[PDB]
Amino acid sequence: EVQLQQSGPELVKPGASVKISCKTSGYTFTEYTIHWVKQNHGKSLDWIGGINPNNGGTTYNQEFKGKATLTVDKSSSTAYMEFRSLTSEDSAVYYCARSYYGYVDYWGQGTTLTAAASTKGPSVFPLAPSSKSTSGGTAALGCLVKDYFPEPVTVSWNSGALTSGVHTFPAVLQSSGLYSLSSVVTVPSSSLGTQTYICNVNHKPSNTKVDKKAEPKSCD
Amino acid sequence: EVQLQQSGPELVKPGASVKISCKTSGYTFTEYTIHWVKQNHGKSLDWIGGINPNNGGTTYNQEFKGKATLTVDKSSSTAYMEFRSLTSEDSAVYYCARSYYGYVDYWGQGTTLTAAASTKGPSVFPLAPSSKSTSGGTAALGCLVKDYFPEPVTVSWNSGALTSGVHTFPAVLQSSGLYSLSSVVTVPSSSLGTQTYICNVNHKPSNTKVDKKAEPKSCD
Amino acid sequence: EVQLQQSGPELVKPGASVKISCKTSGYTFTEYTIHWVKQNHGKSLDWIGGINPNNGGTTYNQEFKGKATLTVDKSSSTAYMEFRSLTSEDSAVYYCARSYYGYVDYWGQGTTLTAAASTKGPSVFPLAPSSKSTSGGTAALGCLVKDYFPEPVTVSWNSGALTSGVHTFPAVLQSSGLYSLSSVVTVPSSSLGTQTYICNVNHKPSNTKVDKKAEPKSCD
Amino acid sequence: QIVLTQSPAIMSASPGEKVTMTCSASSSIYYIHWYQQKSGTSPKRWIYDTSKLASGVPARFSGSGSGTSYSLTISSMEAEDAATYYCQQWSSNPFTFGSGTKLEIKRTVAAPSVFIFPPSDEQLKSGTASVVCLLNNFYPREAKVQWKVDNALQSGNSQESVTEQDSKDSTYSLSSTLTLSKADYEKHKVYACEVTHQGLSSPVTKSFNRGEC
Amino acid sequence: QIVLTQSPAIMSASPGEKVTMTCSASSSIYYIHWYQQKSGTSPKRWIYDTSKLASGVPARFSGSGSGTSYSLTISSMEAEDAATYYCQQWSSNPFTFGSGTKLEIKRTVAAPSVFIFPPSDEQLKSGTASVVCLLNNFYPREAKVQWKVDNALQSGNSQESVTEQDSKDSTYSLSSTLTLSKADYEKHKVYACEVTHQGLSSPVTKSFNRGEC
Amino acid sequence: QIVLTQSPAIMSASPGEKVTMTCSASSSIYYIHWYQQKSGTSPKRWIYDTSKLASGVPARFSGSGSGTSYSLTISSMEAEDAATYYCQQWSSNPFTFGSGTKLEIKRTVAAPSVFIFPPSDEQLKSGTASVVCLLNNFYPREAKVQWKVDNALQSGNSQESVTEQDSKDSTYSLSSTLTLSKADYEKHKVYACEVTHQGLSSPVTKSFNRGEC
Amino acid sequence: PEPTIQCGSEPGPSPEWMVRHTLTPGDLRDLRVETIKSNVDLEDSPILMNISWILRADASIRLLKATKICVMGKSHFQSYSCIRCNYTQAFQTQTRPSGGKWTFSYVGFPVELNTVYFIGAHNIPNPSMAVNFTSPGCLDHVMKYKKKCIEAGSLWKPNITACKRSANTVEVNFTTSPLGDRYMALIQSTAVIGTSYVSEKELTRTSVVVHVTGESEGAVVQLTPYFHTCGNDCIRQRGTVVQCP
Amino acid sequence: PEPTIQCGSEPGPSPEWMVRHTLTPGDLRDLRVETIKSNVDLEDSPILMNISWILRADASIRLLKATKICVMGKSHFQSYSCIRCNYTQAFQTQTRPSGGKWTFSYVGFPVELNTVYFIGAHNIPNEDGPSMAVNFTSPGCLDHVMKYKKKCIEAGSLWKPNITACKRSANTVEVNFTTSPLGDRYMALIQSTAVIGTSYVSEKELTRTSVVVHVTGESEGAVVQLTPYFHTCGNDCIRQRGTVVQCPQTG
Ligand SMILES: *[C@@H]1O[C@H](CO)[C@@H](O[C@@H]2O[C@H](CO)[C@@H](O[C@@H]3O[C@H](CO[C@H]4O[C@H](CO)[C@@H](O)[C@H](O)[C@@H]4O)[C@@H](O)[C@H](O[C@H]4O[C@H](CO)[C@@H](O)[C@H](O)[C@@H]4O)[C@@H]3O)[C@H](O)[C@H]2NC(C)=O)[C@H](O)[C@H]1NC(C)=O
Ligand SMILES: *[C@@H]1O[C@H](CO)[C@@H](O)[C@H](O)[C@H]1NC(C)=O
Ligand SMILES: *[C@@H]1O[C@H](CO)[C@@H](O)[C@H](O)[C@H]1NC(C)=O
Ligand SMILES: *[C@@H]1O[C@H](CO)[C@@H](O)[C@H](O)[C@H]1NC(C)=O
Ligand SMILES: *[C@@H]1O[C@H](CO)[C@@H](O)[C@H](O)[C@H]1NC(C)=O
Ligand SMILES: *[C@@H]1O[C@H](CO)[C@@H](O)[C@H](O)[C@H]1NC(C)=O
Ligand SMILES: *[C@@H]1O[C@H](CO)[C@@H](O)[C@H](O)[C@H]1NC(C)=O
Ligand SMILES: *[C@@H]1O[C@H](CO)[C@@H](O)[C@H](O)[C@H]1NC(C)=O
Ligand SMILES: *[C@@H]1O[C@H](CO)[C@@H](O)[C@H](O)[C@H]1NC(C)=O
Ligand SMILES: *[C@@H]1O[C@H](CO)[C@@H](O)[C@H](O)[C@H]1NC(C)=O
Repeated sequence: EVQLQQSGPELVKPGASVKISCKTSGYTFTEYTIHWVKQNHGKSLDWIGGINPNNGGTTYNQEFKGKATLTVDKSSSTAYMEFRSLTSEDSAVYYCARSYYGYVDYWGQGTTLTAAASTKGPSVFPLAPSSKSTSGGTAALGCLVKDYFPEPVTVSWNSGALTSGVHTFPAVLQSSGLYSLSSVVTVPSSSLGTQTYICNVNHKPSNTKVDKKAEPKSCD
Repeated sequence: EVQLQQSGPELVKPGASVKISCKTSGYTFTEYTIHWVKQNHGKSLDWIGGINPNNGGTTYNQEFKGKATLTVDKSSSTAYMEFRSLTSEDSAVYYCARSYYGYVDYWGQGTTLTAAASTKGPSVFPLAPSSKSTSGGTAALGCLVKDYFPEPVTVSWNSGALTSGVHTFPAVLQSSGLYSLSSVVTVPSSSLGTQTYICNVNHKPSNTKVDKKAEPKSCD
Repeated sequence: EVQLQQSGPELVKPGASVKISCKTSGYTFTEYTIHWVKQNHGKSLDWIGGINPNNGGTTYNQEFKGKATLTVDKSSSTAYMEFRSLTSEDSAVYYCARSYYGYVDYWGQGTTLTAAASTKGPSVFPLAPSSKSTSGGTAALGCLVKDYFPEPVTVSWNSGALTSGVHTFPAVLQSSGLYSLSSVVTVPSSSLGTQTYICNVNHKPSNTKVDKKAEPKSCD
Repeated sequence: QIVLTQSPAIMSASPGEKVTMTCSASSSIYYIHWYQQKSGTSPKRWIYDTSKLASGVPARFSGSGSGTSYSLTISSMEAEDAATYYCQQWSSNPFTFGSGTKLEIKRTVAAPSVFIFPPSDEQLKSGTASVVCLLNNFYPREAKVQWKVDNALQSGNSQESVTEQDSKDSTYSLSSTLTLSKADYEKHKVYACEVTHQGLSSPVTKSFNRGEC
Repeated sequence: QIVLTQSPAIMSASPGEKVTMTCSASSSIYYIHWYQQKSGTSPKRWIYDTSKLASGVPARFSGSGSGTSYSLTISSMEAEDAATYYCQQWSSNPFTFGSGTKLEIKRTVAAPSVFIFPPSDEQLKSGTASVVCLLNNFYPREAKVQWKVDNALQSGNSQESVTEQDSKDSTYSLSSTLTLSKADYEKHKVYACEVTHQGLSSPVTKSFNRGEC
Repeated sequence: QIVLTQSPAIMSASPGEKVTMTCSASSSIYYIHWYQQKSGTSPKRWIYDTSKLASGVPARFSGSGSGTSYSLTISSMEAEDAATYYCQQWSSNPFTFGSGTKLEIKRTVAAPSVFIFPPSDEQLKSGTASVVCLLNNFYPREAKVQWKVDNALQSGNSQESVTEQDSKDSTYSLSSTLTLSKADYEKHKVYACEVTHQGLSSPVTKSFNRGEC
Repeated sequence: PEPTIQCGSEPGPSPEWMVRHTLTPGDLRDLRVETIKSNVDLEDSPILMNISWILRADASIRLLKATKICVMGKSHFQSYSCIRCNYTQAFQTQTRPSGGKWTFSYVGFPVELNTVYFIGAHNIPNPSMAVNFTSPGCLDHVMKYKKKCIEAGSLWKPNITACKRSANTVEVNFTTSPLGDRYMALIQSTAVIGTSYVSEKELTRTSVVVHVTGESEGAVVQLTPYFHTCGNDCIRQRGTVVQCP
Repeated sequence: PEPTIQCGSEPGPSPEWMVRHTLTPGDLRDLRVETIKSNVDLEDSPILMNISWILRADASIRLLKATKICVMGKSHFQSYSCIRCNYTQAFQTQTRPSGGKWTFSYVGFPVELNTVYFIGAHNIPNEDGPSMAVNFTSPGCLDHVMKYKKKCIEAGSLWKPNITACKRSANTVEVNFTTSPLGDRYMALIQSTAVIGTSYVSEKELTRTSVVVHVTGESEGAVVQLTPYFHTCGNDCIRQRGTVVQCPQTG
């Protein structure tokens, strides 16, 4: 089966260069054009350009011509896109995709690029279960994961051993530019005094791992 | 694909000589004329001259003749432009470009040349958000970056995480001969006292890096 | 039911003027625009103009300005069109039509206007079946209708009883300025000795009707 | 001033195939309307306000479009659909029609049956000889007819006429008329009509010898 | 360049309901192609060459159109069809995508369960107070959340975050976070979250008293 | 020797409107070429050989002309089109450019939000006081800023800076910086920025009193 | 009358005019190619390209007078030829009145095995149209009837029965070909685990035992023939080892 | 087209108005050159330039009486080939009455293979650099018309070796090809980014031969270059190319 495998997320200082890769397999590399597509937080899809690996022919969306450069490497069956001077307007997910005619039939998994000087791991605060977060015998508790940059964070609970209702609130961009999210779980209220709940917060961009015990409020 | 890769920015003593380079790739170097183009702060484009890389033959704009010399090095597929005595009138961005017939179909990214007798890093002052602000409403804050030379400075906020609502104004030449600019951002007034705002100012010519936290002025 | 009934056909010398009428019934005359449309034989539809019966306001296709004049008479619920100085290019079907928005919902049945400087009835000659080479199954026979003006002729067979297998061809304008056509029928060859075949040619412009019996030529 | 360009000007479709025709306006209009016209009758409103069907119009028809580009689509061609379709706008004065799409029925190839007719004795009394060659019930419309007199190719003295598609079998018929003076007609013996058509492997020739009943 | 205008931008359909969405090109194209994207993953080829189904696509999906006008149809809405659909063309350079149709699954009204969380003491040490109000498992998304502090209506100091539709029951959950300096938080007593929603006969308020224990 | 004159030097166009810009050569040339430059990057070939579009250039663009007169046309203005366009010739040495047409996008009028910032204590310690007035996200670009110090109108001691049009909302922002010695600054109390703009019916004034937070 | 094409050979320009360095929009599918058997009555008929193109329905077709077609084959070496097809009459309608758009085809350019072919075409007056295809090899059902394929064993039906006989030994049965007498039998599981050699001048069903070093149950058996024209690159026959009842 | 041209042999130039500018302005393109066979009947026909030009549509065309054309070999060569084409009458209209432009052509200047030609033209009277200029490299022995010239044929322009080359081992390539009656000595070369192997072959028969090339690098997909050592071409005979493939090629 055909696969397009893209390189991992990157933080790149504004003004520096970056080259992301798209490793193809399962078909004859020289037979299909490779396209690159941008999707920022606005969720719209923007075509950047395409390259034919057989002869190097290229065409660009002019909003990216002079900004992105497309290349191929036949021996590894790999396509590349290089930004020469990454700016904050370039922070986005970038996809590669394969075409034969006018449509793309296989997509890469996407590469997140962040144009910033630094990363910042989260502070993790408890959302403590109480009578004010209980209904019909189920208590809600969670972790407030605030002031991190860039996305994403992942949260598991009790290292994956916990069965429970789960509500994951998507990150919200704060006016400082830092993100905040809540991860909430619903459990039997009668379990509070006996079971411990640890949210495992992971922030790969800053190589941060934090375990936070969330404990019941003593005021019911 | 064709690429013209130009050398980086240069600070040059007034009256001194400087040589910038243009690295071509993706085509037969000896087959295409290389042109050099100046763009001053008035943004008009001035052709300086062109060179036939096959034989080194040149033609100069006589409005520049004797000030600039064009050379190539065929072995590295590179074109060069040398100014014998850069003056303040010569500070500008310089492009190389490849021609086919009468038009240029590929441009280098430009090289800024600055004639500077000295460098001076900026002072960075806070532009403090006002206490007399509307309930909810929008507050503004910023950083004043004063008395530096030559251009440019770079300004980010919260290490690049804060881009929305940011206006970094064009530098203004003061009557002192030094530049100054402000970078401002508008935020919810309720974020004053809950969020941290730091402007990160960099002036590469003087190796100056300043981070400035901007807070509401202290009442007492 | 809504009906638009137009006045009858007119045969006219070139240079004369004519006024044709369009009698409407079944709706409030003044509430709907009346349009006029020209159609040359076998070609496209040309809008001439329209009239609002409420206020007598008109608008014309400028190729018809001066040539055509539109009027209504509310008391009779009738629309009129006056076409002046007819040329042979004005020979055509002319329709009135009703609109409320931008489309036409009811059409009149059409009025044929024919410009002729003279009329001339046709000669009708037999296309005698190849009884000399009978059998093989089907024989063809017909009538040649030559040298008439203006269009049209009507051709039936056996006073209208023979329709199957009949092909009456479009008229052709000869270089003499006169028209000619053939009408043919295919029949079993063994019917040449048992059946009677008469073509009935009618040329209304000249009040000429010609009946011609088409017989196998003497073979023995 | 808006002009409407219709494409294709003429086309054929087999029963059951999908049919599309386009109407392009020189600038933007609020609606497009379509009329169907069959030979010898008034146009009828077919699709109006771009996509609405007049009452009774089969639902295999649909209209769509906006701005300057509109189309009429038949999901599955039927023989009753053969007709000329005109688009029309009245978003600006003057009210204008498109030049029309004539839609014909595609059918299997059928070779013509060829017949040749000598001039009648009645006509020869007048000084002129019309020789008629008939190609009957063939498909497709394209056909070549060449006249030969004593095996000499003729040119410039013949005219052709073609019927519309037959309502029952969807074929065409063609007449070619060679006109000569009686003087030239009585000078030669063999009059031949040579017919070329996709349904014939080799051209068919039909001839007569003058005065050989 | 060629702009593909997709309508509607957002819509919801009940299970079993028929769904149509349109793609309108600013100029004519030879084909339209459609991609499906669900939250957090790559778009997937869905309909290509205007009417052909990608591998894996159930035939309740169909595509139609020509010229500038195209549509995608779902004969019977399934919950797994909730996604964003993008049309796409490459008949002229540049290759462009449409602006997208976000399709959500409609269900019966469900009232939220409202929960409130006071600031942690750990956070107050750092100087800020985030007060979190939770709306759990409700439909439709529309809801009013108003904060009141010592019966004083707040504005401009809170942010909302809404979940994706639940995979099992298609409801939403919503968080509203009121953020204040440690100073302003420790200055007041009663923090209230007031929820207005179609599934509630009267607006619900959940509160806590600062400084209870 | 040939020079190129471009008109207009600066223009703003409503979205959807037809745009033309002209290039006049001092004597006849064989071709003209056009480059687009957006702020902060290299010019890109846009139209070359007078009427050919580079790959990727929208077909809303066209070029024409001959002899000494040429023009570049946009059939319908889009926000992405705002940029500076230079024409260029190399029919004679030296290779020359025109001075460019700066094309901006028109949007609805929007009044600025005005903010005034006192000098920091860190700056005063050095002996100089900068007072900054900010006009945020307004349209059109024209605006008047008047400084008043204890109601005395200032002149000659202020500088303005204006951003380029925002790519997303097409507005401008402007800073006016009033600079004083520490000596003169500490003599007065009321520092005011008064703004006149088409989107404000009456002038707006923002003030602070020296040394009051 | 309707226009047809009269095609002939042309010198044509250098094959650099075929190097598209900008990509043409992928939904421009006006040029198609497929292979056809030239003579259907023959077993080995020459294989030709049937190159079809569609004429766009706009203003410019009325000015069209010829279409140029050049083909480049890349396999073991390049080949490069061109034809010019002149249209016999001028175009009266922008589409054909008895069809849809204007479509024409030229049959020619004999097809070789295992070759990638680049085809470009351009209208006169003015690559605008382009299509490639890689021709199959001797395993394709049409190309297998070529003399080169048959003589390499494309139609050999050895009817291999390969069977686990005793302790790690396998008996392989197959029917020889008159094209040669030398054969190699091979068994491969995770690695090549056995090989044997039989020479047989007779067209017969021969038998050979191959000694295997690992588990010989469900591995592939591979038969290599050594025919004259294909040397060491004749078409091999594969099977699977099974138990013997 | 009323005005015509009568062209003649005036020198009257200087190989300096052709190099007035080191760089000629790139948009002087009203002047085209294409090679044409002097004789159709012949394969080794002489090749001439067909130099054609269009005249500007402007009022100065009324002042035009002659066009001068000079062709320069540029190979440390000088000009000395100029022609002057006199127009027989004055130009009354700025274009033909049913003609895109006023167009003229002159055929002359015998062409050598693989030669760079600078052609400049100047109108009389009238600036004083070339009014029109074009660079032109004549085709070589690979061109479809020039390949039948005697110097090309004798260098192997029509040799069809039908190279088949197969990657045999990790370090060997087997190269098969058909020899030519033009010679007995050949060199086979394998090249990727650099030359990775060479073998020389001596074969006097017209046969399909085979040779092993030992390679030092990756050979899959590399170019095979066959150099024949035919007479008259010494070491400059036409090279034939192919590409290395994985053999066996079937399943
Ligand atoms: C290269 O590829 C092209 C197509 O790209 C082939 O051209 C086709 O050729 C086949 C026959 O070889 C044609 O099939 C015939 O269609 C006739 C109908 O013609 C109309 O309809 C088709 C669409 O189906 C249109 O393409 C066409 O232009 C017309 O609009 C049938 O009537 C045919 O049968 C007739 O011929 C046989 C004898 O040949 C008679 O016995 C029958 O009774 C009848 O008279 C047949 O079905 C097809 O129309 C062609 N298409 C096009 C687009 O041209 C070439 O054949 C192919 N080259 C080679 C060498 O194979
Ligand atoms: C053949 O054409 C297809 C479709 O344009 C393209 O994807 C492919 O790369 C081409 N193949 C080669 C070998 O150039
Ligand atoms: C096509 O026309 C060209 C130019 O008139 C001519 O050279 C060529 O021989 C013609 N080819 C055919 C096949 O008629
Ligand atoms: C295959 O081999 C078996 C056993 O040797 C034999 O019985 C059978 O007839 C053969 N079939 C074919 C098609 O060769
Ligand atoms: C294979 O050949 C041997 C020897 O003739 C025979 O005993 C055996 O039955 C054969 N098996 C098959 C499957 O043909
Ligand atoms: C090369 O020739 C030899 C001798 O005829 C032959 O054994 C070998 O198979 C040939 N190789 C190819 C690739 O044809
Ligand atoms: C052209 O005119 C020039 C000057 O009048 C003259 O020297 C030359 O001989 C003429 N040539 C021809 C061919 O008439
Ligand atoms: C011909 O070559 C010269 C020398 O390099 C160059 O200046 C000139 O522009 C070239 N001509 C064209 C039309 O580009
Ligand atoms: C030289 O080329 C021109 C331009 O195509 C052509 O019109 C002219 O006939 C040619 N001269 C010949 C063929 O003698
Ligand atoms: C080249 O030689 C190979 C192997 O002998 C053969 O299959 C092929 O048909 C030949 N090709 C040509 C063009 O002679």
